[PDB]
Amino acid sequence: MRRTHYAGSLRETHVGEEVVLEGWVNRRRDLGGLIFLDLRDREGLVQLVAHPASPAYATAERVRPEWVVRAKGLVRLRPEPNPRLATGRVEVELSALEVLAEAKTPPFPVDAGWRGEEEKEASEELRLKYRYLDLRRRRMQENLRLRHRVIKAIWDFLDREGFVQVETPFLTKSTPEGARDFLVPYRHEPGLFYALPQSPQLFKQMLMVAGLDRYFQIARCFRDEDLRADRQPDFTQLDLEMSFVEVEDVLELNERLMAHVFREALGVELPLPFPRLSYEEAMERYGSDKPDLRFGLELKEVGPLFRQSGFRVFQEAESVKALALPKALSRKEVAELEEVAKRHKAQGLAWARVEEGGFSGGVAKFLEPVREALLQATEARPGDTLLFVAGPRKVAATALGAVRLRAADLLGLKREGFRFLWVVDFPLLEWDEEEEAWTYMHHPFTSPHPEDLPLLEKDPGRVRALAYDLVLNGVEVGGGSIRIHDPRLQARVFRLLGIGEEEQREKFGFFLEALEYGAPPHGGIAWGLDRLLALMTGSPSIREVIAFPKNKEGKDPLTGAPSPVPEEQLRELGLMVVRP
Amino acid sequence: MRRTHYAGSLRETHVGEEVVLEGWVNRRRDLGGLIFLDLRDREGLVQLVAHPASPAYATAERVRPEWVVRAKGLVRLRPEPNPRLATGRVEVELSALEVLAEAKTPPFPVDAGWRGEEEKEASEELRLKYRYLDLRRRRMQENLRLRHRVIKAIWDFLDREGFVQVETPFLTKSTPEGARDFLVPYRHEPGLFYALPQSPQLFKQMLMVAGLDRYFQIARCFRDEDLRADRQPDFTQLDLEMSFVEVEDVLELNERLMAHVFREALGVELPLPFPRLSYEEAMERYGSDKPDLRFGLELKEVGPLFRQSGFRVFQEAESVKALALPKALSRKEVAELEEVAKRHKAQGLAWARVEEGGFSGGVAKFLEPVREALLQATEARPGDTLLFVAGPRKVAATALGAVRLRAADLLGLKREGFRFLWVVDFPLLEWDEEEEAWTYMHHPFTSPHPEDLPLLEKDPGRVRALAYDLVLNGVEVGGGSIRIHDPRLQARVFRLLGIGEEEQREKFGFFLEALEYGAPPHGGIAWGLDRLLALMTGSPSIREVIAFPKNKEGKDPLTGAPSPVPEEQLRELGLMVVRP
Repeated sequence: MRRTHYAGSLRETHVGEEVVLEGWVNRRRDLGGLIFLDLRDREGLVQLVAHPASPAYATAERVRPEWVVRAKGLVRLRPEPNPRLATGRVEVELSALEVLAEAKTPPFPVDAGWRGEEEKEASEELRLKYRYLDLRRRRMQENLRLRHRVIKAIWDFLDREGFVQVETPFLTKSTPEGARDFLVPYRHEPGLFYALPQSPQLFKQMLMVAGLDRYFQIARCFRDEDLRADRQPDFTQLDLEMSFVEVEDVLELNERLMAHVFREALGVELPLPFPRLSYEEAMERYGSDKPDLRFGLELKEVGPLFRQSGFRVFQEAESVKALALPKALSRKEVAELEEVAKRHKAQGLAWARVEEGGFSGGVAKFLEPVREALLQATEARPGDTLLFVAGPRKVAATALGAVRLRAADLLGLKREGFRFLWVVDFPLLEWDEEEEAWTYMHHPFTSPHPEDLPLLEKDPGRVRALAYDLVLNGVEVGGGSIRIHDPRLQARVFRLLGIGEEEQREKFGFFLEALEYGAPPHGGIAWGLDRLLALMTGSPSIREVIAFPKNKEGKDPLTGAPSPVPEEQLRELGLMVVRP
Repeated sequence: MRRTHYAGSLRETHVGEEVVLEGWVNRRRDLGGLIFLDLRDREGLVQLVAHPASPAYATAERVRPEWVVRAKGLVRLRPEPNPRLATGRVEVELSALEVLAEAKTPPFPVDAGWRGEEEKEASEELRLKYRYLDLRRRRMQENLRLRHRVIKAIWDFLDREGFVQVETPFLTKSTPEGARDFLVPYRHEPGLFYALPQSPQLFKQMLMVAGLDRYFQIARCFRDEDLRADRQPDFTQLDLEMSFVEVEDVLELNERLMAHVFREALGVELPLPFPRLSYEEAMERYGSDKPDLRFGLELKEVGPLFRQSGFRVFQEAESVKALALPKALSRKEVAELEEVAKRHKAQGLAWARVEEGGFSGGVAKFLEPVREALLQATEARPGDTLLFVAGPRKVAATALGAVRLRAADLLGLKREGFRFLWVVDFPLLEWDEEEEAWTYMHHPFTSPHPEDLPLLEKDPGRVRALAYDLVLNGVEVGGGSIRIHDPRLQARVFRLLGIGEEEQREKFGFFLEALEYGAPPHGGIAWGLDRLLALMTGSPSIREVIAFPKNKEGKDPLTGAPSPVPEEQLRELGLMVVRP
């Protein structure tokens, strides 16, 4: 019974051996008094040959796709090799064939991928309703095995660096603010509920208070958000925390971990260290806090070059950002880019073509008086097209930032490879507008920069935080920060945020007390593992790297779960349905 | 700033080096113009010495227990070595000392364990309320680090054997029967709920149907049970499933996995293979389906020796089980054992002492007529005490089985080491009594023994299942079985269990359809990881091997979760509180 080899493992070196294989029939071909069966298992395909003189011929004649069988035979060299199958040089002459399970016709084909051919994927609702058949496809199994390899690589590296894996609670306390929590009724007392964790944040910080120098966990997180932007009700994160560290210790450890993961999983060598850009530098050069560095097209400030002369729009604005495109755009291409600029509420997009010794179209006449100085600042050459956005420094950068991205598509620029970078020095507080007090941009426990400590009172506007974001190809894959370990500083901060000393004792009471027993300096980070895997695989959605995901409504077509429960089961919990 | 070494890592080989250490003050001793501070971190303790001539003396004079500090000094040999501390041969002459965080007085001491001293534990409610301080104790950290090592060992071994780790859903469908499910309200539609998983059972079987030859996962399971028998609302299991296997392939793989874990984690060598006992053999020899093999005291059937003579009680009973204790019991010891026997509803405990050439006390007079035959069957010698339990074969065995265990305590027998064993050949159906149809003893998907297939109709009484339990020192740590992969056989089984073809389509509908697309033979097992860890560590409860557990009422003293939620938050979910 026991198989001798995986079907897709057979090679020219097995010629002459007697083998026993078990798997699925990928395809059957009757070539006239000769039946060929392509047997499949996780490692690949192998051609089986049944001749009329073989005792297995009768059974080979009744087999259909997806039937599970056990085959016995002699491995022999193929009269003609198939250059695209790892087992292409051999075939198995059958001596026996037995059916272990029959199968009805699948709603969609799963055989093409295994031949190296392109597949026609069925609608996603069908794939999800029959996920166990979708998971038989080569590409899906490659994604799941890659996810295994990545997590194993993470364990090998962190175990080697002294990190202790700690499992955190799933039934915790609900919090009045943040994101909406998923709740769990406490049977023994109506009105009491557990909440599923949005993140292990407080627990990993308490593990640092406990003296576990360094921790990690592949943690499942749950957030009941009105998400349609390709997000799942629950997702996976690599969670990590360390003690007695400064920002640089965290970044260096993560760069080395990430290079290890890519080397082991994809066999790709990443250059270290990763570039590091401050929030301000990223906004000015790329118009975004999550820059895509796979192409250039850097933004240039040219506002100074315009106030000595005089072109209305270009001077009432404190900033004039320019972008030099290596192509002569058409009127339709310009109009499309202008739409993008306006979406990010910018009054308009100005343009001009760069010809030999002069400009053409758009605002060309206003550029001639500064031609020389402009060509240097922008480094534009004949044939290029200049685009401008004038207005508030933040609006101009953000708007042109969006144009730069859309421009990469129209021009069909080559965006390949993996470009990682750290964005650091973010501000501590967010846009609280003009009525009253500020709010946090990261999380209440994020440490403000030490040298900026004093400014915390007189000008909390430009006080930076010790926070960092990890971005890959224009996408945020992770983020973290150095935490506040001083109970008094935490308060001083809570003074600014305007959170009452009665509200703190309600939403963070147990944690604030922990800080009074000697908390060491500490900090960490969390990676969106599903998102990282989707980018590593070039998948269009994180649903391609999760075995059994939910659809866009948060429902599960396979199990039909969000389902009704017996009225008495709810009554047992002391609950009744109403409206919402 | 950065430390040069972990405090507890210093050795005689570091003498002469300048070091920077960071940690907690475990204890301070003022020896008169000389202050000694024991600095602690995850690796252990180091003695720091501050002299009046040192710039660090002033600070050393104000430090208290649990304060976090950074110390700089020169390592030097100790004038007197401390033989019980890994760093006992050295000490650090301080040149500098800085306070990073002060700490108030802890509710209970955490310093003794680090010195090797016996530790005085506080009430469990206090330990849980201040779990981050409890976790500073040496024994708690040893437990957590051991848990890390065991899980890493499992990943190494299974990855090497070709298993693919797959993460399963946490939000699934609720099922009308089994154990009570924890529910999660579906916001977008009142009356709809997700259920937390009781086990990944159906998902790992669908992963076999998908063609992933072998899978594993360290899975979190949730069961809303009225548990007080040292059980948590959620627990962890090592979950594993394999394709194209027979019972023996699963047992062998698990024995090698377990031997690997014990060797890597504890440095203990387990003898393979593990003994295998059938359910019947285990019940007859030890009176239990989870036998403790750390000692003998095997049960003996002696009922046959009594029907030719005639002692009332000993004949109306189909069974008379005997146990020979290597000690002359007192009347109090006998009375205590009789209580245990009655607990497991047995009418009573008969006894007699074995003297030289005869019996004494109890039912001695009725034993004399069979003395020779009895002494052979029981192998009893002078000085031993014979115990008997007469009645239904099942009651006698179970009752005396309990007596054997309690007897091990009274006699103070030595029960040390780790004795693993497999209990196999369990029956397929349970005690459905005399009114109607049977019920399952394992799970609906457990495969009945093949050779017993026919008896499934005419005498389903003695049809065995392909199920197996893994036992360690009298405790069940795991269990699994070969699954049914034939949709027709599954039905045939459902015929016996009496489950309607409409109820199946409601509780297993999606899964029954999966079996029709070609399911391969498969089977697996699940280990109660928390229970295994508690046994490996000699812990009295699984709460000692879980970082943040719940108390006996399923509540969390640390966070105070089960908590009430705003009336409007519930209304948002379309729910209102009632009673229970």
